[PDB]
Amino acid sequence: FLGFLLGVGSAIASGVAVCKVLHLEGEVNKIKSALLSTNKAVVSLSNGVSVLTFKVLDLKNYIDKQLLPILNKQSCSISNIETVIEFQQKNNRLLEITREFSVNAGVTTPVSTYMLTNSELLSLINDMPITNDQKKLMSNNVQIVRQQSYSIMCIIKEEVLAYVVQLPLYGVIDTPCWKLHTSPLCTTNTKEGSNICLTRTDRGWYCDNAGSVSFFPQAETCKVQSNRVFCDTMNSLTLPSEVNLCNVDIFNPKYDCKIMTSKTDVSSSVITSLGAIVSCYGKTKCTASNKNRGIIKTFSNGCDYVSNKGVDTVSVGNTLYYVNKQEGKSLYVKGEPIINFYDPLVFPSDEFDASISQVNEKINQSLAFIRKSDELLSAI
Amino acid sequence: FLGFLLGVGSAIASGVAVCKVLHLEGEVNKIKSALLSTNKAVVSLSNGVSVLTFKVLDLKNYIDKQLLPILNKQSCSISNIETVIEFQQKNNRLLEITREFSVNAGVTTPVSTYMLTNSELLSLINDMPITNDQKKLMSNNVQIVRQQSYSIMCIIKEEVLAYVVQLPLYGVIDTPCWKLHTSPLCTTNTKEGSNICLTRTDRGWYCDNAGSVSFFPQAETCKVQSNRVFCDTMNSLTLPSEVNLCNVDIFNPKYDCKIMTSKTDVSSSVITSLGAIVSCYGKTKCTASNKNRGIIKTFSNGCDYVSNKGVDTVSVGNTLYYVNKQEGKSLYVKGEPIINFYDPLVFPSDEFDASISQVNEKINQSLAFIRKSDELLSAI
Amino acid sequence: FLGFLLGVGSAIASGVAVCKVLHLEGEVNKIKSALLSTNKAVVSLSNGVSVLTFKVLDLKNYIDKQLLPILNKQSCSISNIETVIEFQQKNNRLLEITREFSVNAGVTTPVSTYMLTNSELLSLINDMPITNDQKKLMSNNVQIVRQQSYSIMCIIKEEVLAYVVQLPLYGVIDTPCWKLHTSPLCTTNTKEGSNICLTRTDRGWYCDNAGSVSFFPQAETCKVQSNRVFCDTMNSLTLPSEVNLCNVDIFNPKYDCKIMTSKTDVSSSVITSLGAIVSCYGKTKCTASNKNRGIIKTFSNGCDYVSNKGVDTVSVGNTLYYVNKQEGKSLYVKGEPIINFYDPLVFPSDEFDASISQVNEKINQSLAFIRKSDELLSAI
Amino acid sequence: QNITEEFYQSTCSAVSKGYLSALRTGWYTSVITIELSNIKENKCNGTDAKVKLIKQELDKYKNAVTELQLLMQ
Amino acid sequence: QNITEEFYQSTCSAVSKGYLSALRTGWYTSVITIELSNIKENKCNGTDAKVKLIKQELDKYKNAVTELQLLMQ
Amino acid sequence: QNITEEFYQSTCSAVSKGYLSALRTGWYTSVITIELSNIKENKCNGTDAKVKLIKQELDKYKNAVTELQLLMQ
Repeated sequence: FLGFLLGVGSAIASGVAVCKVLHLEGEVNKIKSALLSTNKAVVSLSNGVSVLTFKVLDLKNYIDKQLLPILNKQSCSISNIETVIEFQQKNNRLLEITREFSVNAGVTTPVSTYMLTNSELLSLINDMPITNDQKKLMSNNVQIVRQQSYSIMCIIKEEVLAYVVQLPLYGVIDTPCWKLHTSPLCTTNTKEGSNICLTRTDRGWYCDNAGSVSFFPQAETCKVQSNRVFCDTMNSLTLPSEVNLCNVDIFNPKYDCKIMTSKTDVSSSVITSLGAIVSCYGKTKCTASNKNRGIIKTFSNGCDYVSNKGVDTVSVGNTLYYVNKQEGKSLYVKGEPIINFYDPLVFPSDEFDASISQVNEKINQSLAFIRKSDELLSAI
Repeated sequence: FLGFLLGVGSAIASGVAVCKVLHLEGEVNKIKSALLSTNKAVVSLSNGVSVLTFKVLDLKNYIDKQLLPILNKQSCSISNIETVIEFQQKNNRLLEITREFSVNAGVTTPVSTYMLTNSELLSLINDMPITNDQKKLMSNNVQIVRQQSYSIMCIIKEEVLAYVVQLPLYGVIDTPCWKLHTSPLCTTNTKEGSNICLTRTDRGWYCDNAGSVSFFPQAETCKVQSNRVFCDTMNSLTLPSEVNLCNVDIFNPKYDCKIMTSKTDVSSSVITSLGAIVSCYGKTKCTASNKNRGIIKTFSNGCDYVSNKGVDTVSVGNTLYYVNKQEGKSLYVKGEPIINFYDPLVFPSDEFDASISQVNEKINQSLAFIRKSDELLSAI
Repeated sequence: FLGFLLGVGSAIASGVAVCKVLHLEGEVNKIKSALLSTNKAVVSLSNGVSVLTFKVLDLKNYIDKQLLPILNKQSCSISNIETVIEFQQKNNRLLEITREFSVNAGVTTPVSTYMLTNSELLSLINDMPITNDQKKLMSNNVQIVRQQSYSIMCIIKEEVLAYVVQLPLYGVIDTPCWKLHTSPLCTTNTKEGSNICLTRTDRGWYCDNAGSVSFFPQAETCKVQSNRVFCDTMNSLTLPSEVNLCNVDIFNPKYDCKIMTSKTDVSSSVITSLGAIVSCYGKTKCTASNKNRGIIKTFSNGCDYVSNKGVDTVSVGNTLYYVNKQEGKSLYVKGEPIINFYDPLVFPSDEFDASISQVNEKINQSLAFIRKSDELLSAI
Repeated sequence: QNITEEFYQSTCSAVSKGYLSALRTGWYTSVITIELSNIKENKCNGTDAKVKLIKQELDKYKNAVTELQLLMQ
Repeated sequence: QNITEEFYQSTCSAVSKGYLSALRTGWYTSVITIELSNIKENKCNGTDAKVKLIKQELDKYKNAVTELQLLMQ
Repeated sequence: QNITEEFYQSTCSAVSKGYLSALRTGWYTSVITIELSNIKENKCNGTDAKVKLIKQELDKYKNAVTELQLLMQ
């Protein structure tokens, strides 16, 4: 819900910064000269930046050993063995790199095996100035590393083809993470249109980071490995530790919990990590069922929950939801729905970016200017 | 507009549930043992789930007939005929499946021909426990079926490579569907900033489903085949049949029609199935033209419509819109724009999630506390 | 922010219109007959539309010179030279076109080299009825042209495979463009929750177009070539020239500047073209640093800015932002933050689609009904 | 096919009728298996032709298995 | 190129000037045709070389036509 | 792994605990180079085999360099 509160960065600003330096007159020469025999060289550029240069494919030295001896002398002549094959496999990589840069206009994501092989990728991870815990994290999740990587095409100055591979740096590892799932909470009273709703906007991924909490409003930006959550700090907000207090106590004085108010009492379901939240309102048929034995629970009007233990599917109206079968322990924390504490006669029914105290302030302002005006006319 | 009201499911929860079972110690053996000679076997797993197992590519039995007789004895020796080709075409499928799972981190969508061939796909459709009408629908629209499908990589336990293909189940077929197109309706009076707007938020796809109506707020989630609408129930809301009454009568007592109010009188166009809705406001040049003869109609300030008959293009300001050339019959239903019925002096100008009665209630509350306070000061 | 105000078109309406005509009984014949020897022919269809037809790959005439002489007579016999290769390269294009149309259900974007080669693409640009400036723009940015292009599969009537390539028409070229970057502006006073925010919603790309200004609310829809901005008019609004006055004077009488009000004083950063906007609020650690020497500036509470000159990175909380290293000249225009001019006691705290005058009108309405009611009770 | 449309001047809206449903209500899961062969690193000093093409494809096979194994669990 | 920028302290906003337009205003449609050959299922018992590579490519050709025909209309 | 969950009836919300972080905080840039050869348009009238396959791959090489050069700067 709160994705609009995020800032706006430039994902490839670091990569393009290296490309812009490589465009200089003598910068291309320094790269080519250092990689004379060695395939890995840390070239220090004219501006002062230290970059690890890699020579992945040598087509020039391969052509120089199959063009110069061949061409000679009067006319081209025949080739022996499986040596020619070596050219088909080497050229294929270049063709695939070209196809990728052509369709993606010089910037590709994820980074393919043709752009950087597993052997070349694992070599860079080992040569990176990072901790042993980070190295093992990247080595075991190469596909995620590739997904969070960028490849920017810089120069085609002759006799060399250069492109910058922007690799992720995981500065935060093994810190506790938690996902917050929220669904609308409405009153159940029978007359249609007389009902008031409340929804916690603060849903998404939350991770403990340097005395603070990194909040990811768009849970789609994060990737779950069944235990490890792969996120990008670019799509996050830095919130104080007190944000977690909202789960145990929404009316806490330490942190002002974010809410959304409406009158739209529409039925829906939020599929959680270990179950399903069911928001049943109106004439909707909300049900929980086991595939082997059919319907096992029929939900009444309001907001309820079912664990993934014994429940395979959840049906809300004409929508069938398959529940996540991840093994874990669920707990139903019983408590009076807050929406019952608010008077519908004096309630802010159209708030998109509000909080638990902002609503109280809006009610206090309404309640006072209702009673004071009532006592004013009472003296007639 | 109303996509935020939707619930949140787990698209691959059903597929991963099958993957998690296959990870068990004796589960891999049951799969391999049942597919001894047969390429199709309904294997019942340890938990109790009945799944149709398919042996699409046999590389082991192919290698066992070109490695064991070959290798022997002293050293490897030569191969005859086009038989080797058979290996190049068989291995190519595996390489493509690997490339797909590598870039997409084990979960691919749409399902490619390498992942599941047309012959294998059509075989599954015929073996599926579904109606003959559903079978013909899938067989004639394989590309859409593939687009609505998922392929999840589960295990690489030795001597077998297993992956779950999540295929769509079309439980609702041949029921009437309709698309609602809405555009802002503002007052036309001359002074800038004095104008009030009204827009129906309820736009999107609507389909008759089990005594109710399945509403798709994001029309992008649906695919049109020029007659058949391919939708996903996950991206829908279950609304009562009375929702269609809003089109013929917005002030109907049966259903409370959803609206959005603003003061932003910005010009735009909504390209419909058989024409174009034109919302012309301010100093904008809104026009309808036939490519062969130029400008055929100049729109005046307000909300108007043009049929696809004789109109190829619609221009709103600096934006040129090509009108859909689908053959059909259009009808202009004449009626006084509602926005004229509301008094701009007492009108809720900033509502995002409101309704036709919520606005009336907001006006009634304003109008009463204006007249009662006026009569209070009138007795001075 | 203002992307919801945009209209809704049909991107492939022009392409499908040509496909629908080609489905006619004698329309396929006219195409095939005109391309008897020539590979380029402007075929005028039955309805009256003039379309440039291209014969890119001739597989029929190639098969007719390697099937008919071969097959004869008793049985198939052997092939000489590299001629067979010619078939492998020709058939590969068809297989790639098929793979593309299969996964993308007949509509592909971007247009690949297999769908239309660089030689074929540059030929169409030269034959297009457009200016020499437009021709050079397309020829130098083929990858962007391909990205803004569509390929729609129409017919497979026998002996020919026809598909429409929808190419962009750049009617507006070399006109001045500017990108507006906005970030929240909140009060800095110490007590938490007592602070009020203001944000300009009008952010995005702005380009001078035919006496008006084309506004692109979603800056993602535009592509920057380091000097040239590639945009699509479909994702734009036609605003008067006076919109730029908001940058120099927000309270200008000519144009009513669009704003958003809240109480959410959350810290974030907006990475601009030549620097970074930093919105620092609360207990957040906002800093600007040079990679070589570390921390160079520590931001105080409020809204500040840093130039890309000497600043490589910007850190807001747990989020690190790499600043764009594009060479240019920045200017800090000193001025009192407007938010200080508003009284927090009487301020609209929940506005999503408001303006600078709408807020003033809301304050004037509040301020008057506060003072008049105060004087009413003062006569007790 | 009989696609029809109605525009409403009073509400600035249009309804396009005459369409047929095909909504995805559920899912159909099926295990798709490919039988692989674990091969020893043995060699031959051949050959003039054919086997050199077969070894390249066998090395591509090993590379495909390596990437699939790298995908973890 | 002369890209310039101005930050406004009063409104917490920045304007990046010095850019040139290239807006897509319309479209250019062109019919792209590929001439295909309908072939009979005839066979030969050959061959040592070349024709076996040509038949595989001819079977790949038929598979491509089948998928394109499956795309309906 | 020890994934746990708590549902709150009072607020219609659920918290899934027991997860571990792996947040991308920064970037690691590395220049990846491929050494290319500029070749003259020379020809041979051969050959029975092999060189005809090598020239096709050399023409595909030139086409790849052309597309990369077309990408401008």
